[PDB]
Amino acid sequence: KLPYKVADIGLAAWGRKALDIAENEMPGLMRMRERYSASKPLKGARIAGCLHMTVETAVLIETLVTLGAEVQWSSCNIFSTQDHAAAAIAKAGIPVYAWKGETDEEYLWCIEQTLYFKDGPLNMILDDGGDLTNLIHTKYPQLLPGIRGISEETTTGVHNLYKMMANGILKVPAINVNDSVTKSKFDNLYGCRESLIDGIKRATDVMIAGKVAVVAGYGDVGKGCAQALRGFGARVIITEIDPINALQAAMEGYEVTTMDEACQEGNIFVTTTGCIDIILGRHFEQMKDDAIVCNIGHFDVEIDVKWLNENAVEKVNIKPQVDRYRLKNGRRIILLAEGRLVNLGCAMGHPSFVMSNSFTNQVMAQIELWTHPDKYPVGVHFLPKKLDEAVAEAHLGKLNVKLTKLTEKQAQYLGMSCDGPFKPDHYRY
Amino acid sequence: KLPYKVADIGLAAWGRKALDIAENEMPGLMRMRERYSASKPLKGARIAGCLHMTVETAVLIETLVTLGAEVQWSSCNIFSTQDHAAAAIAKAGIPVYAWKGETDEEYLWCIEQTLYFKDGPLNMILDDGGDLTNLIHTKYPQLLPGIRGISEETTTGVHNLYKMMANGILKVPAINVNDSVTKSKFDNLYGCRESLIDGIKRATDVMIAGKVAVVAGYGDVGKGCAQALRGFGARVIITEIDPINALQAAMEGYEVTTMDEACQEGNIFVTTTGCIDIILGRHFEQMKDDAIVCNIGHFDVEIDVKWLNENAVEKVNIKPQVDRYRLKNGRRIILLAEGRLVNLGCAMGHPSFVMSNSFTNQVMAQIELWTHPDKYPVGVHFLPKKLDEAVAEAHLGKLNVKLTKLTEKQAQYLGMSCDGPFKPDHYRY
Amino acid sequence: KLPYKVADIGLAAWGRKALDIAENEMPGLMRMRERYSASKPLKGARIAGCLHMTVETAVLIETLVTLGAEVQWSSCNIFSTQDHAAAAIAKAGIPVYAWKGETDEEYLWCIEQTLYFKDGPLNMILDDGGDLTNLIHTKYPQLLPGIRGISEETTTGVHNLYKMMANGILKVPAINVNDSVTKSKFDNLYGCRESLIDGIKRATDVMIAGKVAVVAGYGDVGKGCAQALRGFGARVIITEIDPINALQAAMEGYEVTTMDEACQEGNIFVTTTGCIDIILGRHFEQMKDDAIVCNIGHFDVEIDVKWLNENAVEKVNIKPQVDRYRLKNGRRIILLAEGRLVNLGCAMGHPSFVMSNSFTNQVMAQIELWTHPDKYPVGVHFLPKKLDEAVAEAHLGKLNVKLTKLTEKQAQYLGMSCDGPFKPDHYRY
Amino acid sequence: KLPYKVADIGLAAWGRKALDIAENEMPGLMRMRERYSASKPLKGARIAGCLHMTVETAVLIETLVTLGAEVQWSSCNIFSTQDHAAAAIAKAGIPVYAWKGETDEEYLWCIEQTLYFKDGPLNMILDDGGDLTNLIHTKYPQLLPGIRGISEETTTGVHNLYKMMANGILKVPAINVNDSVTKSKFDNLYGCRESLIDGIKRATDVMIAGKVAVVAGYGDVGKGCAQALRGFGARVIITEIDPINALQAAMEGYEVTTMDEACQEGNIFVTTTGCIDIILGRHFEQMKDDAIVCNIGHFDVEIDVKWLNENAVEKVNIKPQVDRYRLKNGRRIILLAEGRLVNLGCAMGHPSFVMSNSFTNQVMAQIELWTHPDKYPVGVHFLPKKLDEAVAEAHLGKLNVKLTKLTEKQAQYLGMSCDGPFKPDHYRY
Ligand SMILES: NC(=O)C1=CN([C@@H]2O[C@H](COP(=O)(O)OP(=O)(O)OC[C@H]3O[C@@H](n4cnc5c(N)ncnc54)[C@H](O)[C@@H]3O)[C@@H](O)[C@H]2O)C=CC1
Ligand SMILES: NC(=O)C1=CN([C@@H]2O[C@H](COP(=O)(O)OP(=O)(O)OC[C@H]3O[C@@H](n4cnc5c(N)ncnc54)[C@H](O)[C@@H]3O)[C@@H](O)[C@H]2O)C=CC1
Ligand SMILES: NC(=O)C1=CN([C@@H]2O[C@H](COP(=O)(O)OP(=O)(O)OC[C@H]3O[C@@H](n4cnc5c(N)ncnc54)[C@H](O)[C@@H]3O)[C@@H](O)[C@H]2O)C=CC1
Ligand SMILES: NC(=O)C1=CN([C@@H]2O[C@H](COP(=O)(O)OP(=O)(O)OC[C@H]3O[C@@H](n4cnc5c(N)ncnc54)[C@H](O)[C@@H]3O)[C@@H](O)[C@H]2O)C=CC1
Ligand SMILES: CNCCNC(=O)CN(CC(=O)N(C)N1Cc2ccccc2C1)c1cc(Cl)ccc1Oc1ccc(Cl)cc1
Ligand SMILES: CNCCNC(=O)CN(CC(=O)N(C)N1Cc2ccccc2C1)c1cc(Cl)ccc1Oc1ccc(Cl)cc1
Ligand SMILES: CNCCNC(=O)CN(CC(=O)N(C)N1Cc2ccccc2C1)c1cc(Cl)ccc1Oc1ccc(Cl)cc1
Ligand SMILES: CNCCNC(=O)CN(CC(=O)N(C)N1Cc2ccccc2C1)c1cc(Cl)ccc1Oc1ccc(Cl)cc1
Repeated sequence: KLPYKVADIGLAAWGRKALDIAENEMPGLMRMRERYSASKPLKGARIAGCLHMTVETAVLIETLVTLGAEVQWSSCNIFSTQDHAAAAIAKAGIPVYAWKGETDEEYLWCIEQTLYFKDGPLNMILDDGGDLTNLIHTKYPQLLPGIRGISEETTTGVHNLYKMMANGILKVPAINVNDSVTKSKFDNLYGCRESLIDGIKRATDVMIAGKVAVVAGYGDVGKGCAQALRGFGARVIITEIDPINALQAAMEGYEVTTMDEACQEGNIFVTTTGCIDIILGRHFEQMKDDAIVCNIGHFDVEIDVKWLNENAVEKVNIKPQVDRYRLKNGRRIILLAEGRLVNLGCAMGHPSFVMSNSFTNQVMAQIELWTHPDKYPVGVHFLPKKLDEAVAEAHLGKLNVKLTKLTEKQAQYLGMSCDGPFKPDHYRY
Repeated sequence: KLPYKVADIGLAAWGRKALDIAENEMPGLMRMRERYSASKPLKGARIAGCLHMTVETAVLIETLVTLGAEVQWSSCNIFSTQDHAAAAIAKAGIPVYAWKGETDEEYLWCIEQTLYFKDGPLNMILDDGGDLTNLIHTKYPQLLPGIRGISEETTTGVHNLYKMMANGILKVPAINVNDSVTKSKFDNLYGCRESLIDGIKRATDVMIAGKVAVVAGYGDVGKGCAQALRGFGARVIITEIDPINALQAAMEGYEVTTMDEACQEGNIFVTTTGCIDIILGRHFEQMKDDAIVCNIGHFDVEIDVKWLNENAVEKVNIKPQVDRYRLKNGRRIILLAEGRLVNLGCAMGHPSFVMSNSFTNQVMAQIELWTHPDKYPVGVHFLPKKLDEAVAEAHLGKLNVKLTKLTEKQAQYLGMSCDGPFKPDHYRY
Repeated sequence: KLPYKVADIGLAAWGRKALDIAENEMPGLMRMRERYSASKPLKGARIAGCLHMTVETAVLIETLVTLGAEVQWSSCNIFSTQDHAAAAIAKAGIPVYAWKGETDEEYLWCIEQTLYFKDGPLNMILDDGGDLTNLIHTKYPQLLPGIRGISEETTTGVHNLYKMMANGILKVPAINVNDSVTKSKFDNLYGCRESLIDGIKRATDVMIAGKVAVVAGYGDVGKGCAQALRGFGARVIITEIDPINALQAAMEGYEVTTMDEACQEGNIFVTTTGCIDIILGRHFEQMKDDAIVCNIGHFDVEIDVKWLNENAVEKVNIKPQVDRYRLKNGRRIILLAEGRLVNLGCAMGHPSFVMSNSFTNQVMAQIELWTHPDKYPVGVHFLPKKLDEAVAEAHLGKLNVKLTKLTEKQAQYLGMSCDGPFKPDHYRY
Repeated sequence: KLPYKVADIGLAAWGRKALDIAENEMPGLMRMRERYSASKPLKGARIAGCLHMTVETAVLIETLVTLGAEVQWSSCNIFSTQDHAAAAIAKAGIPVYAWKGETDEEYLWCIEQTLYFKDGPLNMILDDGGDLTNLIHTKYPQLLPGIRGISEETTTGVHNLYKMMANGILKVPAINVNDSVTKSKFDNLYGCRESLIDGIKRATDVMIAGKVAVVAGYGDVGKGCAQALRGFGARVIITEIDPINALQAAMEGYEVTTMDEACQEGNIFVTTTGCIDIILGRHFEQMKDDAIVCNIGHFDVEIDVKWLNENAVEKVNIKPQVDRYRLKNGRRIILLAEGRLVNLGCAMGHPSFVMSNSFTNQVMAQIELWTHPDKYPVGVHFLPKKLDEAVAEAHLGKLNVKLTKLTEKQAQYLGMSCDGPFKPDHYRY
């Protein structure tokens, strides 16, 4: 068996430098190390993880080991791996099987390499997407009884765990950190607020101010995109199907209309609905010349890119992930990342600090399941709020934020603990 | 039995004028009238309501009557009644017992005058605070079996219902709208965002820009206040005990520190915590000369006003609800609304539009319990999300927002009905 | 001759309290006292001032006396006088002739009472509007040769001084502080940014967020109004005739269209053009029901109020300075301050801090002319930039702003003085 | 004589593609072409231009040719040339001598190749920096009499012209567009507001929100930077030596303190002062670990980069224009663009729209001097306001802004022409 398997393990030094720079932007993970490198709460844990092997992820991996756990890793996407990051981890003596440009077979193979450790099979699952979880349940059920828990941080993964639980397939308790506030806020709102303009600029260097940016959807992703754009002097127009979300947009002074109407006025189009058929041929045919069109929501189903390919009389590539289509009416459309996520194809994805919040959630989930099995029956569970609060608290230091502490008299008055949780479950923040 | 009892019935024309103006700012309620006047969904209902007899409440009252319900009213606070509003309601032929400046005996007496209608006792309760709910359960248990449902819009009322239900005292199904998105956002965040500065201005007419505003708490009230203040050019400093809220404030660029520290720097102080002992004497002794101190949170437990009264060298009234205290150190503290709600004592409370969201929620709850009893066993129930969205949709027309409608293909793709609910119960917005 | 002449000199105590509260918001004037109560740079000066006798103005008056000058005063408007402020000044032993509600004759008479002092005629003119300056040049030219200077802070006054100089009528050097940055920025942008929403709220208490506010003009007044409104969640629409100003608005994300178009969409209308015929009958006839219309620009020539009076089928007064007209089409228009300045009729005018900037400019001008006659030939002169900077610097303390100081090496490098001026004359800020 | 000299003429197609895209972002220039191609206002003109041979400049060049002028070009910086842009210009048949990576001898040689045209010497100078202007006056005085005019858009160029004129060296009428509103606002404020964060992101991809950004200087660059940063959720701290600018920052709610103080708190540092010694070693020794330090002001005199090179324990290159220094205290400083302009070394410079305003100003100046020589005696002249407004109007169409036109009654009332100028020379905007 291979001790690891990466593109080029000689990229380790480069990777190490990147990690040392990333560590400063990932205080939540570092705070965990500072608090648990001694008590080692993950001692005895054999964590098989399936998550984009990136620099940020590497910091997550080394955080787990510092907490006393045995860790074997694989990416959860065949292109997400940053080889110098994978090398660094491999070089550190941690079994990592990942590299940019894997084939479906290799991808599957990589996840299988992480199943058995030096002294036995995994006993913990840290997933992102559910692949690792499905592989075990479908192909290696013999290992389920030996697995103490599963932590999942994606919508897909959680949706999948629910179907499994609904079908009596799930055999391991799973903690969903996708819906924790610290995870969702950063992964959806803040993360995208930081990268949208970044992806659009690197792709076109266009001036934002003075332009009409139509943002389909006003959820967390949409909210952050709208906020970012507004911050640059763009007149943001929102489209929405949810009356509640629409009202929120209206209360911020954003015009809320339909795509069918806005397509005639927007200079920049951003989709964040997570729904199909947002921008279509009839919308394209109405757009102003050189209207920039991009998606930051769901994979590539929001924009009808196929229509552009089948109807444009021209298709000129300006630069990677930036294409300029000319339409039969003579107007050109500038499509980014080929209809895929603009912040991935035209930028570097989420900032490290954002990833720190998501991963510090994975760590919390891992510690919670590993040390409190007795508390979790097979099924999908939300991350305890006190743990979600612990994540945010772990990031306050870096922000040099002085958190106030309730006096015993105040806690009694409020009917809560000095250490929380400070909010009821239904609280929306 | 008096057909009603109001200060001076001759204020009806004035009240009627105020309501007419208010209606245009309360589309949610007007939408209900346009959509239900013909079908009379509240036909047969004998609704007893205990809610501040204001102009806004008046519009809610008449909306209930338009929907076919019989109505008898009383204010839920001895000072909250706007006589002209009550006068208009009384002249319209609706039994209303409320006037500004009631006594405790009169207050109780007013609620009692609403329990019995011309042709029988009430069968529906619309409450704000749980007074009416308690009065009946404790003093009129005999009337409980003929009451179909209860709707409550306040935190106190809801908590109360919970204790009741917990102890087996609750005998009528109740719907909590206090926690609905449309109600909470407008009642907490948007509402205060519109009035905070309005109150401070009327009280002092001071220049906001350039001042350091310390806002204790970053919940919805804090968020709304910090936003309002920042919009005016004031540097906002946040204090918080919850790491999640503190992190959110930090993400918006607000310095988050402790009051013990900010008290030496703030020009304006605003408490929105809902907790006691926020601004104490040790903070006062540190404040800059003429610091403006106000509470827009919990009644009067946030600011230690008692300390001021017992430690200041002077307590000079500047104008109603505005007091300038002089301390031993020679500096003066400008206290607003005597440490009570600044937007109530120094302003006109929540804008009509805000109240519309709260009250339209009430109408929804009333219609739900009256038409679908079968769906509500005795207990505290959250307003179904589909109705919360309907409250929001009802306000989109005035804002002239054009909501998008999912196509069957999109709805099927999204796994939701074209008419909602569009979000899961845990969605935080 | 009367030693003074005010409405009720028994309002002095009340006035004194107001001044003591205002003093904290007028650091620039107080800084002058702290720096010149000893050297008394105005010693020998007999300043006749014609400026709205308000609390803020009172602080200006007492600042001049502290600087060693003899001062006699009159308002520059028959309604601007705040009697308790006038009393305080009278009670202090300073000849003040003003009171709210003067007649044209009394108004004229009041200015004449300030011309001769205990030991001779005035020798300095501190004007606001030019009346005092015209009275002397037209009716008392015999006094011109004995007058050493004139300071003017209004557009009208300065425009007038230019005509006088163009016609060889001006006989005294005049310093124009209307165009100083500290004066203009506060008097136009900041001042109106602070009061617009204040005037609109006190008049209607309407919710700003979610509304479309059309702001005619994007100069300093327009800029501040737009900024204020945007800060509340209103979708601001701008109208402009200047391509440069319009472009600025577009760069901030504001839609810029014509009134002819916006009148169909605005909920709130604010005029700041300083031009006639902004909102007309054809605009009114297109407005949404209860559209709020107000002017914060020029006196009362921007809105065609006369049309409303001559064409409305109804005119209902909601409260002072707030009228609701009903049009033949059935829609109602809510007009504020009868077409006049909304921040004057529905609010308390400019905040004290704003007035502090304008007046600290008058003081600077007064000191400059009185002590440096040799530097000013008859004619209109701009306030030296170093003096304009001195005004801003005088307000930094209150703001607890730590201004950096150029090192000798930096000054030489920049080719400027450690003490300024720091900017060339054409610099726009 | 070479018809031109560019890196690789085979990059023309690429350059042509970039220009086509750029044109849509440079309406000002395209407006000139549409409005003047037929009348050829620059007919007979032999224009020699020395301006960064960029894609944006290319559009300016072709605009000049469309207006009937002959053109020969050279870059005004040995590194600013974008070869593909120069290739397109060369292929279009325009003599252009520029390529990235020139030497000092080549640079000089390139400007010389533009002085003589096929049928005679130049008669018009379009300069950016004053190089071309100096070269001719000092090395080619014989060509001076046949040169009708000069247009300069940089501060250095303008100051230079002033010294020249002062010393009697200037022999050709020159128009300064550096101080026009459209040029200055876009070149200083808007330009940097669009690129600052873009540069910081490409260099570090760091999370802006939650960070403390210290911006030294609050001029237009500082204003734009502070705005951009604040829009991203960063708490902005301002340092200033000018009390007026400092007061403006305070009015927008920015804490204004000294670098000596803020150096201990900033996560990001941005210098925009145009002054030397802003960030010194004593500041560095105080900064938080991994503080990002960058200059977007004056070339490289603002940050003491020499101190870093001589005092750091390490100087590790992270990527081009991004260096991580490690200090004796063990902390690291992330320096961008080696202390030079961050938006140039870590971004793509000013957006095309911004450059359009600068270059459209150039066209205006060229047309003015060529068609109205009689109006310009030898000397430095400001671009007439009416033309500055025309530059702005030329960009309103793309923004799809609908400017309002004064009626004769309004114009007569305002005392101005329906076509402007709409503002006096001292108006600051
Ligand atoms: N690019 C990135 O880095 C990230 C992408 N995402 C993805 O973005 C998508 C949305 O994410 P969130 O904002 O968190 O979800 P959300 O549920 O908060 O927001 C989606 C919003 O789009 C609206 N919407 C749906 N169909 C619409 C339509 N047809 N027209 C107009 N509006 C419509 C919904 O009412 C909803 O409010 C998801 O697919 C999510 O997985 C999430 C985080 C980051
Ligand atoms: N004035 C008005 O018109 C309104 C007043 N309220 C009242 O305002 C209060 C708070 O309401 P929301 O903002 O909705 O609640 P919330 O729970 O959203 O906000 C309260 C926040 O204060 C923070 N906090 C508590 N103790 C603190 C302390 N000692 N120091 C610093 N921060 C502290 C908490 O972490 C919490 O995030 C309640 O009492 C509520 O009933 C609510 C709506 C309107
Ligand atoms: N209410 C108050 O407390 C104050 C009132 N003002 C008054 O407000 C007015 C304007 O003041 P500023 O903003 O300082 O002047 P400004 O000259 O900076 O602004 C006027 C703007 O209105 C635009 N404009 C003119 N006619 C227009 C039209 N017909 N349609 C659309 N836009 C048009 C102009 O292009 C100009 O940019 C003046 O009359 C001034 O005296 C000034 C300060 C305070
Ligand atoms: N990076 C780019 O793309 C651009 C760079 N610039 C350059 O940026 C610099 C400044 O330009 P602007 O903002 O237009 O000038 P400005 O004069 O408007 O701003 C400079 C400001 O820095 C302040 N300042 C000077 N020394 C200071 C010190 N020692 N400490 C704190 N503050 C100090 C001044 O009071 C002044 O307000 C110039 O060198 C200019 O040429 C201009 C446009 C674009
Ligand atoms: C270099 N820093 C990389 C940080 N990113 C990661 O570690 C893993 N991430 C997360 C991420 O950055 N984003 C933007 N996600 C959040 C999300 C939620 C829901 C649906 C889609 C997405 C996309 C991630 C996710 C996906 Cl689908 C694909 C690649 C990913 O990693 C990289 C790797 C290299 C680069 Cl140059 C950029 C990104
Ligand atoms: C004149 N417009 C009146 C609109 N207001 C109403 O109808 C009833 N309201 C609601 C309200 O305006 N606010 C600000 N609430 C929301 C809230 C939630 C939780 C705790 C405290 C509060 C205070 C309300 C509530 C309370 Cl406790 C006391 C009085 C009230 O009415 C008035 C009546 C007259 C005037 Cl001049 C102003 C207000
Ligand atoms: C109570 N604080 C009063 C502060 N105000 C003053 O001292 C004198 N001011 C200045 C002022 O507040 N504004 C808003 N100006 C600026 C301006 C510039 C150009 C054209 C019109 C205006 C109106 C002023 C000007 C005019 Cl025209 C009429 C009255 C004035 O005083 C008062 C007096 C009482 C009250 Cl309750 C409010 C205001
Ligand atoms: C690719 N887009 C290029 C647009 N830029 C240009 O055309 C010429 N510009 C202007 C510019 O973009 N900026 C940011 N200036 C404005 C300014 C004013 C005062 C002092 C310094 C500066 C820097 C410009 C100026 C200078 Cl000093 C050096 C290079 C320049 O061009 C490029 C060329 C290639 C690239 Cl990849 C980026 C920029």
